[PDB]
Formats: sequence, C-alpha cells, structure tokens
Amino acid sequence: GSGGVGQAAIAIALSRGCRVFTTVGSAEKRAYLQARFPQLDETCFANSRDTSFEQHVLRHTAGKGVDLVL
Amino acid sequence: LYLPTRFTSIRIDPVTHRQKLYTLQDTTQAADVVVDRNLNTVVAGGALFLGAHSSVAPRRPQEHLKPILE
Repeated sequence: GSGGVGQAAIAIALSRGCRVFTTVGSAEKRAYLQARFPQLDETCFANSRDTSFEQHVLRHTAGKGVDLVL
Repeated sequence: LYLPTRFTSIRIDPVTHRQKLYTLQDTTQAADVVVDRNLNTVVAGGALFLGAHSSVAPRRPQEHLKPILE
C-alpha cells in the first residue's frame, strides 16, 4: 500500500468498510500510510520483505484467513 | 486415526537445535515444543513444521481378535 496500486486498492476497500491488511517494505512506509489512512490500526500492517505476513495475517484472522488477496 | 500426507515447509537447523535442547534432572534430554493451529506450525528445538496437513486412515480389523460372546 506504499506503492501505486496498493494505495488506491486501500482507499477503495476502506470506502466499503473492509478490514484491511497491507504489507510494506520500509519503516517510513508504515508511517506515510498510517497518516494518510487514519482508519488503520497497527494490526493492519505486516511485512513484505518476507513471508512473515502469513503468520501475521493468520493471527488477527483467528486462523480464518482473508476474503480477498490483492 | 490420522497419518501425515503433506508438509508445506519443514526447516531444520541442527546448529540451533543443539542450543535449544536441555537436560532434565532425569539426566535425560528434551526441549520445548509449541503448536499454533491458527498458524498451523509446530516448532520443537531446532525444527519447525509449517502447514503439516495429515489425514484419515481406515482401521483394519484383525479378525483373530474377535471376542467370544456368550
């Protein structure tokens, strides 16, 4: 959601009240996003340099998973 | 009755496995094991399974143990 289509894909989904889970490479990118979209918890953010995000998404999902992946 | 059938990503490192291990008072050896069925990972000493799906097998009655009904 740091990137181009991410940023939009976030805005679109948020418009419709969807629980968002975005992943990001850089500390400072967490920053920007958090500012811009205020509706974002810290639970929303996982990593992208990595596979870590599967774990992270499986926690706050209660091993249920997500409805759509972009 | 359930045997294994798929693992998704086993990962062993005997280097850390040595370190993770410990000695009881029994003098024997052991380590900690954790299961996280929300993440579907098992971890123990220096080996961690991720996504270790298993599956059902049929019990094969051994008709030499057919009990006497009086």
